[PDB]
Amino acid sequence: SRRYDSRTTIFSPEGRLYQVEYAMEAIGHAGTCLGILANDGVLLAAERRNIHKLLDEVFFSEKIYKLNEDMACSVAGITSDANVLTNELRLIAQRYLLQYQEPIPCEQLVTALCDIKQAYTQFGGKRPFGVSLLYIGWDKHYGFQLYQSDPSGNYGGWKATCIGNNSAAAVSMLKQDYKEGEMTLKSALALAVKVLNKTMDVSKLSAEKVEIATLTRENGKTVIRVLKQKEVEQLIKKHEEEEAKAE
Amino acid sequence: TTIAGVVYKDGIVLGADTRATEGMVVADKNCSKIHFISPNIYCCGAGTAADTDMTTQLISSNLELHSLTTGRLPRVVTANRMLKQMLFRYQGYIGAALVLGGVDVTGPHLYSIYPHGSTDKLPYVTMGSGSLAAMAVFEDKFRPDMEEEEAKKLVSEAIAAGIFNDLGSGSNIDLCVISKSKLDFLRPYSVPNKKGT
Amino acid sequence: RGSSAGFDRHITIFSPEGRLYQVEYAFKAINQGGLTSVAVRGKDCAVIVTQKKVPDKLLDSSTVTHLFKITENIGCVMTGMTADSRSQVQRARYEAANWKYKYGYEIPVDMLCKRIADISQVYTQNAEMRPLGCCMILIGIDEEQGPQVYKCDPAGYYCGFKATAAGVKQTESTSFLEKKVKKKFDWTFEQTVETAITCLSTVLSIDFKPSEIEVGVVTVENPKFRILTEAEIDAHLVAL
Amino acid sequence: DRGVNTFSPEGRLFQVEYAIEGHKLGSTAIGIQTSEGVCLAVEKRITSPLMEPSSIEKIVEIDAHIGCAMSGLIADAKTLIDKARVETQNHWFTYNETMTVESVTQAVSNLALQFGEEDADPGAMSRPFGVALLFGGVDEKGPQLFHMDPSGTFVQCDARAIGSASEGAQSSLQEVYHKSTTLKEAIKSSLIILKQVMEEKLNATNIELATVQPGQNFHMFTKEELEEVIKDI
Amino acid sequence: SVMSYNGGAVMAMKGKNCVAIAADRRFGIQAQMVTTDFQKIFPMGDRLYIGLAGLATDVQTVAQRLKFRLNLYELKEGRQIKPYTLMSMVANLLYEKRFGPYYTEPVIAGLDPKTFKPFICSLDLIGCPMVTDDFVVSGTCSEQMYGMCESLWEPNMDPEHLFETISQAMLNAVDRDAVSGMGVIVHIIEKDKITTRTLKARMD
Amino acid sequence: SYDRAITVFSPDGHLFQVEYAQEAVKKGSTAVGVRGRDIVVLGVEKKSVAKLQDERTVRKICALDDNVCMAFAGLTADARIVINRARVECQSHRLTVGDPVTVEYITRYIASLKQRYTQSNGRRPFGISALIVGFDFDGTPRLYQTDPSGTYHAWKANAIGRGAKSVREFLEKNYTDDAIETDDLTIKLVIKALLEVVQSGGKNIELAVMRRDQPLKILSPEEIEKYVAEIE
Amino acid sequence: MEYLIGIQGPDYVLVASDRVAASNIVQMKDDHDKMFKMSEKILLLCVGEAGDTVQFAEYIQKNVQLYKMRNGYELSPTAAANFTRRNLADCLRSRTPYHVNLLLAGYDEHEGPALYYMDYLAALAKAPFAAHGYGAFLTLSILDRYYTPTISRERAVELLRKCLEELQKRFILNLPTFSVRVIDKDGIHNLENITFT
Amino acid sequence: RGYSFSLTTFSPSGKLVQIEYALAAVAGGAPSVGIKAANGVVLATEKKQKSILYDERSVHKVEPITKHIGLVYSGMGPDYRVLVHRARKLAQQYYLVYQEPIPTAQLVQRVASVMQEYTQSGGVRPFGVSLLICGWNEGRPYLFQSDPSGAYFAWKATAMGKNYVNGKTFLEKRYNEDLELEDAIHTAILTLKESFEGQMTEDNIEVGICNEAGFRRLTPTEVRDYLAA
Repeated sequence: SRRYDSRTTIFSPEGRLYQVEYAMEAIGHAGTCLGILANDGVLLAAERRNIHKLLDEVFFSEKIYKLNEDMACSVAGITSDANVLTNELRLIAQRYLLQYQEPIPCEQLVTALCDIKQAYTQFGGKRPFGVSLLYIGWDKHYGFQLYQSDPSGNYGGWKATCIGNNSAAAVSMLKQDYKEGEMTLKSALALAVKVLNKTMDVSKLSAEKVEIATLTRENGKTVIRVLKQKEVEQLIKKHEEEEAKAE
Repeated sequence: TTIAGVVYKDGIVLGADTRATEGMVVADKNCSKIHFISPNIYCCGAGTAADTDMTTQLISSNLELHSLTTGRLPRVVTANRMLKQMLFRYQGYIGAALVLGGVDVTGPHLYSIYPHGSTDKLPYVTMGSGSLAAMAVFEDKFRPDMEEEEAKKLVSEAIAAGIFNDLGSGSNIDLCVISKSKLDFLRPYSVPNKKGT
Repeated sequence: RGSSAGFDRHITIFSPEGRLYQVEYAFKAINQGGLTSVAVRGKDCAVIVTQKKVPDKLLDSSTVTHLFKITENIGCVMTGMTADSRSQVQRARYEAANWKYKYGYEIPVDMLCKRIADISQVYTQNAEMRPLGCCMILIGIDEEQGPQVYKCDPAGYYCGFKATAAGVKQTESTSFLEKKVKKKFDWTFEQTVETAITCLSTVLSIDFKPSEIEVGVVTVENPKFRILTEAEIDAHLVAL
Repeated sequence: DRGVNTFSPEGRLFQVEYAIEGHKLGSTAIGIQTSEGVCLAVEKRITSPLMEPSSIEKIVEIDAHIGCAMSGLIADAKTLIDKARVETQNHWFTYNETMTVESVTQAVSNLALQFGEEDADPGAMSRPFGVALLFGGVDEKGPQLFHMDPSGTFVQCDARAIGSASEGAQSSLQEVYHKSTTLKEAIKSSLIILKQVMEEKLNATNIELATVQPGQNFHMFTKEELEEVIKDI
Repeated sequence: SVMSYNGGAVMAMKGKNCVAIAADRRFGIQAQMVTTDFQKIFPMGDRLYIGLAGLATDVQTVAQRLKFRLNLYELKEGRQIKPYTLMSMVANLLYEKRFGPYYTEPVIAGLDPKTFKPFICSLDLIGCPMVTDDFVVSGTCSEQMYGMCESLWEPNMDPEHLFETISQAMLNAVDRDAVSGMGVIVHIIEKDKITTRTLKARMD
Repeated sequence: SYDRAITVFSPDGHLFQVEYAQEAVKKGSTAVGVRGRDIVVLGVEKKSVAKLQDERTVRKICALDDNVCMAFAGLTADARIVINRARVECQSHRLTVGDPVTVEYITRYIASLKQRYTQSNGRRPFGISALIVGFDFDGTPRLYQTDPSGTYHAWKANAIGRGAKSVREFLEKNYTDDAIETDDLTIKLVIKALLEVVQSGGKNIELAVMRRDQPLKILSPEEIEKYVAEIE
Repeated sequence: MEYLIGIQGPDYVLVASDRVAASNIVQMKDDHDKMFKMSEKILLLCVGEAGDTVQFAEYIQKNVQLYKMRNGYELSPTAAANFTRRNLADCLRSRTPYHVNLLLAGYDEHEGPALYYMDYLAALAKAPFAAHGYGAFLTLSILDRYYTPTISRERAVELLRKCLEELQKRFILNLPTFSVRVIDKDGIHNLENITFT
Repeated sequence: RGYSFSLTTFSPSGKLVQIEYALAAVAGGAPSVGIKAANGVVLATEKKQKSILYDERSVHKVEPITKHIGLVYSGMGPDYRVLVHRARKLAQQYYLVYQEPIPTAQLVQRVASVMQEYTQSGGVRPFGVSLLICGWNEGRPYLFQSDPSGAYFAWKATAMGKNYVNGKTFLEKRYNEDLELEDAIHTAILTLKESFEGQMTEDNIEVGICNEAGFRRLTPTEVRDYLAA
């Protein structure tokens, strides 16, 4: 019936799309996620949102979701939609491999997903997914990459981005400490830790409020490895030391 | 293959041999032909072994669902009805022949099921390629209201007669005894043949 | 008390309290007919009694019945909207026949009740249709347990009872039956018809004539669902 | 609020009543029927001198003996033009003869009003069209000129004008026309009225003109002949 | 016959905490050889291989669909598959086409991921799984390798003696088949090693 | 299935959904294109480059075929869908008729799609405007322009987006057969036509040229940088 | 029958084919093209039933061109061979299966030359030389005798000439002319034709 | 034939108030409690009948799904029944394909996918129920929880229904990681006892356990002994 319809897919008197404008503000309040590209690999570093003592850490991660032998992602927004999107990405990668007998490139994966995100804004009467993604990967043609999608369905390659909460100030401080071409993985980790330390309202990090993954090429093979609590603690100690020494 | 079941005083006894062939050559020497359907219902199979496996697995899944949904023991009549309805729906193209048997709240039952979907309830029955050899022994020695040990003796002798007179059977004898309380499975029950030293 | 926001009182969507107002209105629709039923189960018998108030004397009252037969050993009594109840009785008959056709034996009372209840739960969720405004009560003999008495409702809730009562006077007609399950197993013998008639009369003050009720019966001695004659009803009434 | 199909207290079909108002915002066209053929003429209404004028096609050819001139939503008119072409070719294929202007106007008018939003078709229209048409041609009875509306009502005319200045264009066409014209005086007067009512200056690149006559095919005027005619006037 | 149109021969044997699988290399059409490096054994897991024989197009298709499904499974669950689970999945895949089936007979050989207990099995064209404890064969010289394995097999063998036996069986089996040969490759799946070898055979 | 009339008429015969789509396309970054003697050129403005992107992934100038290219304004997510459908159409035409498409053929295809999304049930209109250029087998350059309504024209030179209201007045007065004689003349014309709308100063512009040879060549930042100095 | 051949060298993939287009006892054409270029470095050769060849080959070519136009780089020979096998196998059990025998030659910026064989059942191989047709039986043993893994292009054309001469002497069909071209680093290069006037 | 438009939409602040309202519905059910011990899990509910007329034996709140999984709920019973039926079907399909019993995590993922589908389709409302799943596979006990939106977690001790805040506030203190299953039952019962407003009885509550041998709900004769202490 027409009385109960909410008209999710129409234009506004100024050319806007209100449901997408509201899903973006939904994504505005999620947990902070950040990525950084370097000479020898990429890295993700999210923030743990559920810190209750009575929880269980059975999973190898909370917001990583290895998608393929060469890629991985991270989400912000609604977990329920995130699960659907992750299943779809895995299916797309396997269909590509079945047709060509080679792994898929990262831009083709991101494109095939953003088409699905866009088809939810033009017809159907449904509502759109309230999820933003970051991707990392490695392929034959361009090597280490790092992308980002949004609810509307448009993406873009970056070198150091950030979504979630306080991502504005995160990117603002990222612009002044990133130097193109000279960054190694260790300086990347240092900058990531020192950005996460500020853009989180808490007094100081805890090595369990964070979650860190990297990506490298070793012996003609891609390795995607989530860092461990002790490693993270050591990194935090290193950050604590040098910062303290300066002043 | 030779399968044979009997109805004694307080339950059922089924049996089979353990040789699978492919043409004229022995493929397996321990092929198992007595399948689980429910904690009180079992089944034997002859014919296209892939069809037997598929059909019995599907029926076992359906019966587990039905029992979970009602909350009580399932029934041999329900299993028989499901099987025959499927087999008739497929017009004989699924080539399985079955010796379903169990014990429910009503007592011991024993059915025969054929590839086209026709059924028949009986007190004893045989199937396979040595079915005539086992049926001769059954006709010659079956007595109503028998006891457990003699039922086991009779069914093992029928299976042995099928094994020694049929080129497509041999190598071992399984037995499965179902009563109102127990559920006894005897996989290496008899070993009439031993390889030369 | 419970605020509203949007289309809450027009379709089956959650209120700011999670209340589903459009389902609280079918309960009020139940009280529109103006009748009352009472079912009591005994040690070897289940009994149904139903008010029979015809408006005036031009109707052929041999057709105004609230008692129905589902299978040979299952009987039912409706309360609420008449055409709704007819559609529900047709659905129950079809379910009961399909069960026998599929599985080879006769459907139990609780299985039939659960089927009707999940059929109604769907009307509680989709927005294009409305819930049926009627209640249902079932009786029968289970070969394993014995007598059974079950009741559904427009929300999809299908508990089981020792002695029920549905209709306009539900609260007090159950407050009466509350006092009598204290001892003697609520007179667990074939004369629970006395208890049913007494409970129906206590809060209505009618002292019914030999033809303003209907009664139905199943027994362990004869399992089929029988509808007692006027003379039989009169004898019980006369004894009272 | 309402649906697309909804009568009014006068039984008027709101959406059709609006699609009709969508025509008083187009550029004027004019057709005229003679005993020697028909002529069509339409203003081009150039916007800025950077737009190519040879890219405004408002007078198309349906077949070797029928032409059409439109006004309204030029984006909408194209499906109608395509379907008319296809129908004429089907008629040739099946009966080995040419269709008739009456039959083409009638078949095109049957697409109007075929809209709705429930149990209509797999892919169906959601609103009425917003184009008025003008057919011309010759057949086994002679030159004919028809007119079509978004409501689906088609008439037969001898001098019709559609557009945003028609209430003023017909007030002159009714005085100019007579049953004893020749196509040449027809062309002259059809140009004089255009010049009368337009906002710009009637020169040889902001107008269009075509003619069908019993002898020849559908033929469009050239920037040579057109210029000569304008200068001659 | 259709399953005798490209030839082929696969074989698996079980030892004491070790498995072994072997195949031939010839790829040809009815009576003419084309290449001699055809792959018929696929690494489904860390210590879990599958060998396919029959029509070569269906060998390739079934291998590719199986890799599809196994990748999806190991991404969704979070661990590696077991030999028993893989056999059921392959049987389901083959039975989905009960009418109009693939012409291929697979063979599985692996090690239990936590007890390191061997496993061998073979399936028929329609998906009938038979698990054994000594050896399985499949191909055009099935009877020849039956005759070889029954005589040469022993229980509780070392990897060395297992390799010797499976190689000595495959050689003499394919030396009497017209549409098999051109060399043999042998994989030895131990607990912490996977040794591969190529034997010298006849090329006629 | 969703079957509702999203875009419908209004009093005074307006289509509010199409008018809103155009109000949206009036907010993109400016694009400019001209038609040369033996060359065709386009040019798009970059609002901000953000010092951290990879420009290889945010290009607003694609290539539909060997001889056709386009550039848009509006919504990138809709532009991508339109572009891929146009690519599939070019391949189908090549397959069936054994000849590369004309520019007007692909312009008609795109405009037909855009119009179909204004009269179907359960859809909103596209929110982009395109400029299509290229060469044909004759050797004649073309330049067209579509609208969210499905109407298209052919132009000497045009500008879409914001600031086009002044870019058009500038280009109208300055376009003449003299600034057309050579490629390094027309390119400076386009550059100074874009610069007075770019209020940032310098080059925040992408510029692609397409000649009868070495198709869809894209000028490097350094090369485009040289021309700016020459103008001053 | 039509003729096809391919020879892979250190950095070249020399191929060849014939030019006859017979219909019946007559010859309809004399210079027919059995090579379909699909990319700047990929060639596709076809034989078999009329209609099937061209219908099948043009479909592959349009899909390869579309891939390039979408993604900004070209397919590799391996990807093209696998795409071809897939599309050919998916039609095998459908309502209309093709009857084409193929040969894919290529060259890539990492792995070098590549030569793929594919019969009409969609089984894909990789070889240092191959051939389709009835003349394959006669020319497969000259290549066996004289091929070398490090052969140069000067000698490769020599060997191909020897094969074609053997065909001229010993075949019962009349095949007078053959196309010859090479795919090296610099794309495809048409070469001199070989005629036996 | 059915509506095709969504009934859950975004608000000017990015909220989904239909899901928030389904959660407000869940916050008004009956208390539930789960506690994972070193060798098993425990589910304990409040099965309080309205009056003495109701036959208690007929309806249960603690149900099995397979031979090793069982669950309880809080919220709406008619919705709980639909979820139970679809979970049983999901487990049977998995066993049909793999000839293996499904793991608890895969079960929870599929159930939460269904619950999520009911937040974005046309013409439906979300479920008004949260679940508490139990299981044991590969020598380890599991305990998950599913929300009306489709988001699932993993806990060591949780609490639903009315007075869940104080429930988990009390649950945090006592919980030990070395706790045996028999001594965990006391804490589960005690937690329920804090907010009961009445007198405990063998028919006021339901209790299910899961260890190495499978899932089963305790019988009133055993609940009696456990309540004696």
